[PDB]
Amino acid sequence: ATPLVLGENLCSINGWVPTYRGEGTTGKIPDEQMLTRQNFVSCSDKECRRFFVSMGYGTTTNFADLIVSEQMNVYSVKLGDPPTPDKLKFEAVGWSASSCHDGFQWTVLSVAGDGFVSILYGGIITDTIHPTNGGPLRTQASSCICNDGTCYTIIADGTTYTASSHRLYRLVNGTSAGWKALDTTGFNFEFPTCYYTSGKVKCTGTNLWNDAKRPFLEFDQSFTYTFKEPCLGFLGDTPRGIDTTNYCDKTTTEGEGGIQGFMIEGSNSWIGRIINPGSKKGFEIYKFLGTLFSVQTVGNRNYQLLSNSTIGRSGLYQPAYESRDCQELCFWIEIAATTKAGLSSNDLITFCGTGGSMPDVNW
Amino acid sequence: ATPLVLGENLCSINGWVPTYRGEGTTGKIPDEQMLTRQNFVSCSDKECRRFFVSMGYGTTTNFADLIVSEQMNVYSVKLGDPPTPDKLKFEAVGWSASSCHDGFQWTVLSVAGDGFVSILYGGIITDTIHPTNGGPLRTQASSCICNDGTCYTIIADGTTYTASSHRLYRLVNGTSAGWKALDTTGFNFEFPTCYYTSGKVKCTGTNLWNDAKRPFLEFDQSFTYTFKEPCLGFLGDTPRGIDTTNYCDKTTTEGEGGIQGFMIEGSNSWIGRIINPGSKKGFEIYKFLGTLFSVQTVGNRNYQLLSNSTIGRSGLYQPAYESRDCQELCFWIEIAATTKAGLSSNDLITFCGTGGSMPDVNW
Amino acid sequence: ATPLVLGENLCSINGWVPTYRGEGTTGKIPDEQMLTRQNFVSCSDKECRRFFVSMGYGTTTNFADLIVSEQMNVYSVKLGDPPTPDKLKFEAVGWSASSCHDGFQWTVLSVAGDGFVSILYGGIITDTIHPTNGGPLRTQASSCICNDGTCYTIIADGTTYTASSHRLYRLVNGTSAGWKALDTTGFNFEFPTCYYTSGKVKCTGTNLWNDAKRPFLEFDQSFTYTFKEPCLGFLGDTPRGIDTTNYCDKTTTEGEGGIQGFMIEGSNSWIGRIINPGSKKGFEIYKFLGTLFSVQTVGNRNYQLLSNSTIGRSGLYQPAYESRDCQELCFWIEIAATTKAGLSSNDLITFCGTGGSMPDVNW
Amino acid sequence: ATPLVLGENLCSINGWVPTYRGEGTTGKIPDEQMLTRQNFVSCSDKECRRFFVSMGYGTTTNFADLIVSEQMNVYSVKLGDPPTPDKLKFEAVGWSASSCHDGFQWTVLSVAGDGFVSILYGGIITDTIHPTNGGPLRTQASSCICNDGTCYTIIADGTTYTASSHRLYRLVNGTSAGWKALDTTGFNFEFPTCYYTSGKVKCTGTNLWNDAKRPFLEFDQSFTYTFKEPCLGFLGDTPRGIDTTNYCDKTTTEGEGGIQGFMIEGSNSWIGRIINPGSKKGFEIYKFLGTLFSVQTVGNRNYQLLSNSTIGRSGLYQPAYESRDCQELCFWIEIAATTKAGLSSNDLITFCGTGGSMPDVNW
Ligand SMILES: *[C@@H]1O[C@H](CO)[C@@H](O)[C@H](O)[C@H]1NC(C)=O
Ligand SMILES: *[C@@H]1O[C@H](CO)[C@@H](O)[C@H](O)[C@H]1NC(C)=O
Ligand SMILES: *[C@@H]1O[C@H](CO)[C@@H](O)[C@H](O)[C@H]1NC(C)=O
Ligand SMILES: *[C@@H]1O[C@H](CO)[C@@H](O)[C@H](O)[C@H]1NC(C)=O
Ligand SMILES: [Ca+2]
Ligand SMILES: [Ca+2]
Ligand SMILES: [Ca+2]
Ligand SMILES: [Ca+2]
Ligand SMILES: [Ca+2]
Repeated sequence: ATPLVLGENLCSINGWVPTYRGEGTTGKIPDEQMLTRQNFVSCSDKECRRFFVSMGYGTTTNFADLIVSEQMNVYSVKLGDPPTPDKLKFEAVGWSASSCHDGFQWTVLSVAGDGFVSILYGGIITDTIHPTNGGPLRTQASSCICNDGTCYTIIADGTTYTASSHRLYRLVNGTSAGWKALDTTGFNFEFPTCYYTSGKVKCTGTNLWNDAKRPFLEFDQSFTYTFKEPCLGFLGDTPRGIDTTNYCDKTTTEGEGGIQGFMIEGSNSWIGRIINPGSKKGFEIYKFLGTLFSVQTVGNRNYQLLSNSTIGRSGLYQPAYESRDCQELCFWIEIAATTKAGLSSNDLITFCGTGGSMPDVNW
Repeated sequence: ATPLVLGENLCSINGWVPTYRGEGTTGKIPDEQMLTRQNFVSCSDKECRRFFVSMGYGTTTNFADLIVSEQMNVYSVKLGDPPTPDKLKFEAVGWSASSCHDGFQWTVLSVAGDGFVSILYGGIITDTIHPTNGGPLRTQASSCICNDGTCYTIIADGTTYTASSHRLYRLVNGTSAGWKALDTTGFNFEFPTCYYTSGKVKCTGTNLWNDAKRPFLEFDQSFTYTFKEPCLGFLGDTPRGIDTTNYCDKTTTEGEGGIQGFMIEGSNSWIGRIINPGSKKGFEIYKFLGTLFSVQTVGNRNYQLLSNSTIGRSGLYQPAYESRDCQELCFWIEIAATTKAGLSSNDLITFCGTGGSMPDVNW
Repeated sequence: ATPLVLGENLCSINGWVPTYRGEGTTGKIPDEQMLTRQNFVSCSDKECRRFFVSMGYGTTTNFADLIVSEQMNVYSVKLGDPPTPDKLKFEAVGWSASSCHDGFQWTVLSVAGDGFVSILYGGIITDTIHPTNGGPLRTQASSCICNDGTCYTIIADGTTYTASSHRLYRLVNGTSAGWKALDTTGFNFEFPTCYYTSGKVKCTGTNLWNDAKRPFLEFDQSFTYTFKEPCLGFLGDTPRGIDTTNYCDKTTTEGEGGIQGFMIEGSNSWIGRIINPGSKKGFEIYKFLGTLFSVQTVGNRNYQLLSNSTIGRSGLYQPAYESRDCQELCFWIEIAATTKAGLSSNDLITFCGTGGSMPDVNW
Repeated sequence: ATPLVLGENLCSINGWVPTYRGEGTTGKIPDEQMLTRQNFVSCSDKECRRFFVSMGYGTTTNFADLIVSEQMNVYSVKLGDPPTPDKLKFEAVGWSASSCHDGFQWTVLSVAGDGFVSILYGGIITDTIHPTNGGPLRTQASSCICNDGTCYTIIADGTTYTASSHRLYRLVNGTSAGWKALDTTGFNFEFPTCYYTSGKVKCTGTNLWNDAKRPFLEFDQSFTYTFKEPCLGFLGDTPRGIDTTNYCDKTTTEGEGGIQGFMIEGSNSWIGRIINPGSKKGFEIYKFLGTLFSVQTVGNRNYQLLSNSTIGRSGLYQPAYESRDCQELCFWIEIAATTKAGLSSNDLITFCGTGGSMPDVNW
């Protein structure tokens, strides 16, 4: 085994094709399946896995019950496999999780009991992190980023989003190798969703407090970091008011509330978003020439990927292969499902970028 | 791993013995199984796999619904395994698929969304192919042929069969390495089912337009190709009128409509067909001394392999082993099933050729 | 991998302990399980497998139907695993089967269609055997014996048991390496169940014609063979009349009918049998000092292994390990079950010999 | 493979974090799962397994039936997997079991039929042990201890607890390599639960006769052994009266009855116990500076791990890895469950020690 190394240069992306689609994205879910929530995807050098948080089996769960965070566990499955009892791999106990593969073992961060974080490397507990700022900690709920055997993840603390604190942790073989406070003051940065290019990790957060755009974060291996705010009238977050003119300030109108989502910075740049913030129906992703951080930059192409489906969280992931100089970039989108008889499991659909332009398709 | 090399010389075939039979070919299907359609078989050097297109699970599907191509996904399973959720391997999104293993990875061609073709090599998307002549593209719906690390497949374009266009593609490690237009004019050539011998690939198509016989195609690595029409009163296609005298022309009577099926050219030659084109009941295969392309050649032995079973598509496949100088040849046949309560999944039965003659048997 | 070599010297056996017990031997069988018949056990150097013939799934099968040999298929499972759809390994098509592992692949003999035998080595069809003496052939329905990379099995031919013919086949890497006709005249020898010791294979047959004792057969690698008849008033077969005095003739009273069962020849010798031939209840095994072929020899110890259970076929098998100079010997016994709602699947219990004496136990 | 070697020095334990939790510990159990009893955990160098004794499947079992020891079988599963039919591994026939992995194979001791003990090494029967003192034998119902390729286990004999006898057995590659009678007179010592440190094995028994504290046992490779009685007013057993002053005698009040549980002796020492002996609700573990065997020693910290759950047996186990000089120590607790419709399966929750102090949590 060899430390996971990611490609320094990103693939040109001009289009998107689905690489995976759960069976609940179209039909109903069999009752025997585990009910999932907080799905995401994270890849090893061998394969891509779908992590999630269990709500219990659909058959042993009655509708009248609301189920509760303390009862929740973190499971894994191979992306492409359905969450049947036999496919499930128990990962840890918790109601929130993030994970990444360094090239040796899986590192998994879970939030449990009190609201602290267990860190487990290859299934065994190597470290715990405790809340200072009070109230429960919170993980990215997205793949963390490993490069050269050290992994980077962002952890949130605090009673409310008005009062949140965020630390950027560095992990090695499952133990914390230090961290840095991120200066958040005046705004809020939750559920960051991240990728790596050109020696820097680039994360799209979610502002649940005072913002209908998405804060953006750049940092490198030495923890020198800057927050950037996108200067485009295309509002990523949900809910949100209305599209605006471009400006490098933050859009405070309907800024409160939010759901996890991404933006991609590159040669081409992308913003994905929920189409109808009322009904939560549809998902669109939208292309831009040059940076998201210039007020100068121009909308080009809008792909309405999903129309008929109730959408929620979305996030990025990078699969790792020899491939070539090119680093592939993919993203997932969680979708409302229902069990054969009621119940609100979610399922996944994933897209990968192609260099080619693509035709208009509703999946 | 070593590039898949097929035997230059074909095994003498004088009979057929079944090597596999789905549980739906006899009893009813358990509701928890995935409903399948467009089944075929393709072999690696390690094993044979059964590909198919999902209609959803039988328990989560209600009868009153008709299901639709856009919801459909291409799965794989090991031949001999039943399509339980735990056995399935997600392969791609699409409503039509063909595949073949080059000795390294599986190549899979799927048709999805707009009606274009994704090509995926070892599960990742390496290439796409888009329709020029308009309307959806169409795959062999049969194993494609790999020899020496390059794979050959045939792709159909066009709004209607009167107007169809066919390209013969060449693929390497999942990217297209060029193609050639096949001259189809005056006829139509769908769902080719192919094998390899004596330095040539030989494919039996299905003419859905103006023919009750089956077009036949020979081509080699340099894409020099010729279409041949069989000169025998034994009508392959379905439906069809009646058996005729031998002639090297095409039988236009009841030539319209059709279903996928094969012919074998060799020392001994074979034509398989559905017995009762009205009821679609029964499958017979029929031996001939010498070519199918001489008007001279004589019927010899008729094997009625299936009598009690409702039949549909049929196709060839070559398993690959060291074995000997001899290249084994097998074929599958798709059979109507039903779930434990209604629903029309299909199952497979497969036959392999033996050198020996065989007694009369209804399987 | 190395050619399977069996121990020349047999373990001293003075008692029996169960090593495995199906869940149907106690409670009822879950409807989703495959219904089995003609269960037996055969071991590789890696593991022991349970072979059987399917009657279909218990949920998809209705009671009013009687199911038929032509619909039957041969499955394998790992001994200790239940025949769930996910555990099943399709082995061949047929209603009767025998198998043995040579140290490289599994050899399986199946009887199908016309009533001929397919021979498959490692899942592929290497050879077929056809009936001369008319009517369907018949396999041991018990593990065949492999030693030093050649395998030995016994095949029956003939319209009725009055008129049976038996050949002793030799197989290598799945092809027949010849056979010998066994001189059966005047009696009948079905379902032989065999083991290997002291350079000789020793088979206990079942006489369905004119005998309430069990024919016994000795042969070696060169196919020199003798039939012996046990000279003991303990009647192995079922049904049977009554226990007799000892004589080296054959007991013709109630000699007709029969069911597969064994005898063990050694320092100690064993005869196992169904206790109550009327109700088919119970199974006892019974120890003897010295040979079964001397009228001199004395009953010693009677173990009543099963009392409450409806019994049927029983057979031997030798597991292979390094262990020591000692060759272990075990046997299985097939037991009537019922599905959660009617239906007559069978399950297995197996016993292995220990050197120690054992207490009286009803399992 | 290499003989399993355990760490001489124990990890400092100042807190406990759950590493696994069964789905029945929170929700209801799906009916298709096997009903379990006598759960425990034992680890190999590869993985930890969960052993248990089957009551049959939840779907095929009706409530009105009480099920009986003779029908019971010993299964295994990988810790973290659910006891679905497809996950189960058949281990032996019996109603009571203990197991441990020496570094080569699993050794499993089972009690069946008459009440004797089968010993199976790597799934094959290597030895049996019979009762002298009459009445059924009994196993630890807990992981036995392997170190350097020899394994140690404790076996109970006798009609009643007033009259019990206990031998300490030594096993190698599955055969008994001798034993020693433990001097129990005047008390009783059942279901010992054990770990290894500092060249000694340390076991916490349960006195079902005359004691509300828990006997404690120290022995080494040469079988030199001493019984110690803990000198602390914290009563381990259940039921029990009331907490007392500290003294080195045994607490006779409500001494009768009992259930399996543990104590840890170390730098820090621990007693775990059921919180409310009436209702059997809740589990607390309690920390002590220095030995449990001095009247001098002081309660320090009480962790209430479980509050809302009905508790039963609890036991230790040591997972084995390279880790470091530190030998990890974990324990499991069995918890009442219920199937989707009635029935009293049990599930597991396991805790591992951390060096760090931990916050108060109700899991
Ligand atoms: C982490 O483990 C890798 C192999 O897993 C090893 O090469 C490296 O030295 C380890 N790093 C630390 C900080 O222990
Ligand atoms: C195709 O793949 C094989 C490895 O499977 C490799 O050695 C060869 O370089 C590849 N050729 C091309 C054109 O990609
Ligand atoms: C059979 O295969 C073995 C290896 O399994 C080989 O060594 C031997 O030469 C083979 N013989 C025949 C006749 O196929
Ligand atoms: C136990 O097993 C190992 C091989 O795995 C062997 O070398 C060792 O000698 C055995 N010990 C005994 C007492 O048989
Ligand atoms: Ca917002
Ligand atoms: Ca036609
Ligand atoms: Ca399963
Ligand atoms: Ca008889
Ligand atoms: Ca007590």
